[PDB]
Amino acid sequence: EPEHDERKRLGLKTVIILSSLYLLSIWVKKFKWAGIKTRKFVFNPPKPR
Amino acid sequence: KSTYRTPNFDDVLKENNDADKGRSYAYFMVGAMGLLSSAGAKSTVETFISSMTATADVLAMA
Amino acid sequence: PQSFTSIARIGDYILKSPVLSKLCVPVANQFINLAGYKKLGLKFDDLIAEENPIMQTALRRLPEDESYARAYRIIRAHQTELTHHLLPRNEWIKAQEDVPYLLPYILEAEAAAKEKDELDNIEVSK
Amino acid sequence: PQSFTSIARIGDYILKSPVLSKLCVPVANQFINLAGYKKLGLKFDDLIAEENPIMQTALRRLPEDESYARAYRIIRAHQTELTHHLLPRNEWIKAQEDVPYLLPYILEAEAAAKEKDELDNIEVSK
Amino acid sequence: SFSSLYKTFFKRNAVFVGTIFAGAFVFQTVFDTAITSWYENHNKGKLWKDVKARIAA
Amino acid sequence: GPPSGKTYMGWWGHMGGPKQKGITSYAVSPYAQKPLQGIFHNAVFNSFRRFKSQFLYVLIPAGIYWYWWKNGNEYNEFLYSKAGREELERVNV
Amino acid sequence: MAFRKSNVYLSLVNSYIIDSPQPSSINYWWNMGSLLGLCLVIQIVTGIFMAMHYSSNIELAFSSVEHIMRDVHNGYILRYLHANGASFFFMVMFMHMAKGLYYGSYRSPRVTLWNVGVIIFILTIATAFLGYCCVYGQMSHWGATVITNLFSAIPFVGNDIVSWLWGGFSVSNPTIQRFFALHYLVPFIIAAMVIMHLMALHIHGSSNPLGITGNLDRIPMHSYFIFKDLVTVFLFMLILALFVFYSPNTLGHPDNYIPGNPLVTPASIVPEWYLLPFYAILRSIPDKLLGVITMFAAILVLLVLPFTDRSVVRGNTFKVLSKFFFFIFVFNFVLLGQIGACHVEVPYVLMGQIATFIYFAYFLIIVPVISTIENVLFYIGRVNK
Amino acid sequence: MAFRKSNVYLSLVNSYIIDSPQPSSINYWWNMGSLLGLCLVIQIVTGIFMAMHYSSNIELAFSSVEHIMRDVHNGYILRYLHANGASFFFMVMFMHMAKGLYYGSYRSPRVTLWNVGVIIFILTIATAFLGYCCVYGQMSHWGATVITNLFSAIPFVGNDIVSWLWGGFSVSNPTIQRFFALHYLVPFIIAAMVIMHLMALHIHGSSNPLGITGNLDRIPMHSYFIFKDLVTVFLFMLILALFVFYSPNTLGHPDNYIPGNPLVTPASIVPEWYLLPFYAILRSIPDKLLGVITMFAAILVLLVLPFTDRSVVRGNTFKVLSKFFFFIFVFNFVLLGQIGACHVEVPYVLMGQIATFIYFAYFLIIVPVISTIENVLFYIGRVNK
Ligand code: HEM
Ligand code: HEM
Ligand code: HEM
Ligand code: HEM
Ligand SMILES: COc1c(O)c(C)c(C/C=C(/C)CC/C=C(\C)CC/C=C(\C)CC/C=C(\C)CC/C=C(\C)CCC=C(C)C)c(O)c1OC
Ligand SMILES: COc1c(O)c(C)c(C/C=C(\C)CC/C=C(\C)CC/C=C(\C)CC/C=C(\C)CC/C=C(\C)CCC=C(C)C)c(O)c1OC
Repeated sequence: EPEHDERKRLGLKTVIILSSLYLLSIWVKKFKWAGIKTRKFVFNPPKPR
Repeated sequence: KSTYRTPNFDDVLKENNDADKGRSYAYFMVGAMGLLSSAGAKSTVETFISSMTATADVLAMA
Repeated sequence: PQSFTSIARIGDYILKSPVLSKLCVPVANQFINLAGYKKLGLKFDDLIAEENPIMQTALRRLPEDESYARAYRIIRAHQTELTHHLLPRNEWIKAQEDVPYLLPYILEAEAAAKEKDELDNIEVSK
Repeated sequence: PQSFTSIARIGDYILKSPVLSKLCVPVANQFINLAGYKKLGLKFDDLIAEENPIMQTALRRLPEDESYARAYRIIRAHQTELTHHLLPRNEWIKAQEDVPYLLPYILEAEAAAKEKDELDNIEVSK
Repeated sequence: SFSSLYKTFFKRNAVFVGTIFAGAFVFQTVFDTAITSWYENHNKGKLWKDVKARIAA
Repeated sequence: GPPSGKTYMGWWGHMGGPKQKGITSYAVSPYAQKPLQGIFHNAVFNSFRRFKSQFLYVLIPAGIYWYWWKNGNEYNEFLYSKAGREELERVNV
Repeated sequence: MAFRKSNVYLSLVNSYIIDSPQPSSINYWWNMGSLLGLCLVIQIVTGIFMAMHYSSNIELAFSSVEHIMRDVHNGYILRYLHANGASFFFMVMFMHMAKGLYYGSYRSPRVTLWNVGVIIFILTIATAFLGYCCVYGQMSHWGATVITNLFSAIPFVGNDIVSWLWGGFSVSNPTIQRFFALHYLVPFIIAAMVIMHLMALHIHGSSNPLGITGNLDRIPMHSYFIFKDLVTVFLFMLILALFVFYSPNTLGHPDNYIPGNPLVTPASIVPEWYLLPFYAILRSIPDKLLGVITMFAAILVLLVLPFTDRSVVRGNTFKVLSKFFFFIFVFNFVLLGQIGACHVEVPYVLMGQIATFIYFAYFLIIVPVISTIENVLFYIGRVNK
Repeated sequence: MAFRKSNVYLSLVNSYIIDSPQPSSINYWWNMGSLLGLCLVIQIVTGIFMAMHYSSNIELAFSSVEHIMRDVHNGYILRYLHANGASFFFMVMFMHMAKGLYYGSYRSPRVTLWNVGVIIFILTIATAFLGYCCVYGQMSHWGATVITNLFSAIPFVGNDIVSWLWGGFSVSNPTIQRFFALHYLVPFIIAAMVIMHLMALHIHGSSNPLGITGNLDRIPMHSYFIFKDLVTVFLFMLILALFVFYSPNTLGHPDNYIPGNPLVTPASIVPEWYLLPFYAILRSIPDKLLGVITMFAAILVLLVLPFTDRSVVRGNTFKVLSKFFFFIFVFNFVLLGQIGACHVEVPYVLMGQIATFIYFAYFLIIVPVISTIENVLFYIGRVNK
């Protein structure tokens, strides 16, 4: 495994960048879904026709 | 219940609703996404393109 | 894809038997409570799959007041599940409210379709 | 793509010059005879491409009796070409019948479109 | 002000996208040196440059 | 193009559900809301509610198959040792 | 009209990605389809760039993979991405097919969509097997002479088939060179059946975890499920990167780093881990002809599901007997896989023959009987008489 | 409704090859499109079966083609079918593009359909070039040297692009294995762009030889043009079989039976015959950068056609001058190919420079000027002013 030293260094940049992208994606998803998540329905039965 | 009576949204609303402050906050979180994604796309296209350059054994016979 | 005529035929034999009713009905009541569709504000008749001609006929003949109410219970259940919560306990459907409102329309439509199949395969004697 | 307004502007200037009308027209009559569309039962106005918005209004406003005749000449030419033959010499379109019947409906539709464009780019002399 | 901050960076998308790219150029350069520097110090006394010094002194 | 067969979904404006009357809905813009609201409360109390109602359907089948695997693995270790060489003869042949 | 709806090409994008009406209550299990389309793109792009440095000759195949790892720039990344990516492909696919089983996505209006997926599953197994032979390690060589030799059990012209498949008298140079040509082709057939997969889904749309109609509340796909799918894309990419840079050989077999030798046989011969459950099914039958029929049937019994289900409710959400037995079948599948990695000894032979029976009894006995029982309980529990 | 109209998959077949409304006046020139579909199928199937016996190493590439001819059963049939089939591919495509140029099929309603065809033309040229290099004869090695060395004329980044393309310092082993992998992939991109070709044709339908609307008289595709396409399908294989069994090397170059040698120049270097017209345009400009740019212009000027045609009638059926100058362009194209296979001599240098000017002046000068003159002649020849 002659690439062992360089492979482990490159894995440190991947995980840090990908962990911060995953967390930033949860916030963006929750911001776009706020209107649907907090939505209220009421029902007034219509009078007979 | 009249349809003119809106339900209670108090426990999900911001208590200070500023347009400029509340927009700069949201755009700064999508800019951070677009900054890191643009950085990760550069490292992806460079990885594939560079594999098409001269290999180690070929470079030894220069 | 078992017909409701078959379910009713088996179910009635249990209810008219005094021995079987005392041993099977208590189990069915606990089965329904554990299913937990009432905690989403739904009756069982709202859960029946509707993408067949028999159930499209029955839903057409349902009165307007019942049809409007059913559409509200279904919309409310989709939004409650969206949030990964349950309804408040006072909004749950009671046992006395979980009645088979659509069943008579389903059985009437099923009896008509069976008689049509028995007349298309008719054979005249003598 | 060259507008009929521009075509007529050049053509009318030629037809009013005594010298220019003497050499251009005789070579234009031979050009039309060699084109050979009259031997299929067609007039020139039936060959204009019709998939533009300008020519769709002209065909809409064409009188009903003239529109029925045009449909017969077009269907007749497709059947004649399908057989790789020509029409009998007595069925050929003659020179006095090759008239521009659709031309006035095109020049009027084009003038209306030109005025609209000039009015969306109007500039008040303030 | 938050109003002048919006009018300068977030109003036009030509400035929002251009700022993101300019911040990606800087992040790329600095992030590489920081990771290499930390990685090479966690492994002191084991790299070839350290070993090369022990056979020269 | 020709039309196709009848389906069970439509499009916006003719989706094909029942006729709706008497239902009102309200919603607020996300720019005036607080995302992440209540995450700490939900991360403990909602998670315990969901876990308690489903863990028996998953763990009882899991524990049945895990006991079977360990018992059958321990028996194999007994047959291929010196202590259980006599039984290995009868069971095998 | 908007240009995204009048254009011939943009209309297809709009109708499938932007404006597609989706049920509002679909949970995170509905994100596996978009992940499976990212896995297919990852495999194809990495495979093509590796194919510029590969030689399929039987005396050059093993050494060309080392030339990729050692001499090609970023070559080990491409190889570890491609090798681990195929293992993550089958993880997502296995749980993509388990969502449809739990929620009853195979029922009447979507029977054709279910059947096309079974075809895609068959083609993916063949593609992975063909690429594993292209390394020509000890497991690669010896795994091919126990799979291709299965077809020798056909009563008539069974031996002529294996000769035509081998190109000779055993696994040799003709076999390895033709297996690479097929490993290049089948992925493009898979891409064509995915489009047919999406075409059959667009008729009635997707289902929902409640099992009822979703025509009363819909939201467009764009800006709601585009951003919800980005959450699992970044999470899928993080876990794979952990397996590529920090543990690139955990899911492999160390015997495939030995060059293939037809004269020495390894102690234990097994396929990759995602083919172990079907391998254990094949070994259970003590006959060669019936064993290969039984192993192939194990993929074809998924097609009887729309007809053996007798419930008037679609899904398992509100059923307690069906929920319990669904996880008996799931943990039976794991036990089948573990038996396939074991030796042929005293207790493991009987265990495999019982777990094989439970596999087939679930589709043909348990589901029909349980579905009928729950139909009756739902009736007598509310109809007072 | 009928099952052929209600099914999800059959309805795409019915709408394209069964119930499609076609004009009743289209002649046999409208048969080249279906022939190009058969050519693409022939090339893919013969290439895949040949790829099971081929090695892309630069030391084994030439000998693997000789192995196919001699040792593989019916292997010479596959090779001569693939080599001659590619020559017939460009024959039909040249006539397919000249049909639409004569009948004005590029005009307003169908500009998108015309633009997709130009993309297919570019990809097919690249695919044929890449496969010629895979034989590794004396004309394929030295042809690849001149073609790939023209990218070095790009400013600043030119020299780096050549090294990235070569994979080294000259045309070597990395280049040959690079080109076989791309030769396998690009035909699948063509097949996907052919479907986009048919999608853009379906919006407005085909045109007719008369150049007028065809909405007044239509006949279905099935049983009328299915059997008319079968007439030219049988004639197509008859002429191909003549060249495959009785004259398989008439369209080739004898110098490609000499194995590639980087140390001996093969005297005159020329590409295959269908690329010769574009080779002469490149050599007519005494400047590498300008001469290279002009070579791709000759394919990109075809996009200017829908805007330099100032005629109110679609097609050349009833146009006297346009019919004459159309055949001047056609035979100008043939003379350009002859110059491309000639030496750099005293008369031939100026002959190719003038013929290059006529090629470009046709789109930009001749067509606009002629089409305006005929518009007036049609007018003043019947109006009484
Ligand atoms: C590469 C392989 C596959 C791809 C790319 C793919 C893609 C998709 C996508 C995008 C969806 C819609 C979104 C979703 O439900 O997640 C879907 C749904 C579905 N797929 Fe697949 N799929 C694949 C394989 C399979 C297989 C193997 C099966 C079954 C054996 C299957 C059966 C289904 C079913 C039943 C649905 C509808 C489920 C529902 O909406 O309730 N698919 N698929
Ligand atoms: C669904 C798509 C694909 C799957 C599931 C797949 C699967 C595999 C697997 C399992 C291996 C074995 C690797 C190992 O065990 O180390 C492999 C090897 C290989 N595959 Fe693929 N493959 C796919 C697509 C492709 C394509 C399209 C190509 C080429 C165009 C390709 C080229 C290769 C090559 C060259 C190898 C050589 C061995 C290696 O590099 O490890 N693959 N493939
Ligand atoms: C593999 C390559 C191609 C295939 C399979 C293909 C296929 C077809 C087919 C089947 C048709 C309808 C039948 C016919 O008109 O004969 C057609 C029409 C057409 N094609 Fe192609 N084509 C190809 C390449 C091209 C190229 C290179 C061009 C132009 C540069 C082009 C331009 C056109 C045009 C303009 C039409 C419509 C002509 C009309 O209907 O009047 N195609 N194509
Ligand atoms: C539109 C599709 C294709 C075209 C136009 C094309 C064209 C060519 C040409 C002109 C040659 C040179 C042959 C000679 O001069 O003797 C060639 C060679 C070759 N091609 Fe293709 N090709 C196509 C598709 C394919 C495909 C899909 C494959 C493999 C999957 C393939 C595999 C080969 C091989 C192995 C050779 C080796 C040389 C020989 O056998 O003659 N081709 N190709
Ligand atoms: C007359 O009406 C028609 C018309 O009918 C058609 C077809 C077309 C053509 C249209 C097309 C879109 C072309 C269709 C073709 C493609 C897009 C590409 C074709 C693709 C292939 C041939 C790939 C198939 C390859 C294989 C099956 C590989 C062969 C290898 C095998 C079998 C290996 C052997 C197996 C084992 C296990 C050893 C027309 O243009 C047309 O006019 C309107
Ligand atoms: C609508 O709901 C969906 C959905 O249905 C699906 C499937 C997915 C997931 C996947 C897709 C949409 C894509 C489906 C995948 C395919 C059809 C596979 C097709 C294959 C490719 C796109 C890859 C092709 C790549 C190449 C040809 C590149 C090869 C490299 C080259 C040419 C470089 C070499 C260059 C030189 C110069 C030598 C979703 O994300 C999604 O939500 C939006």
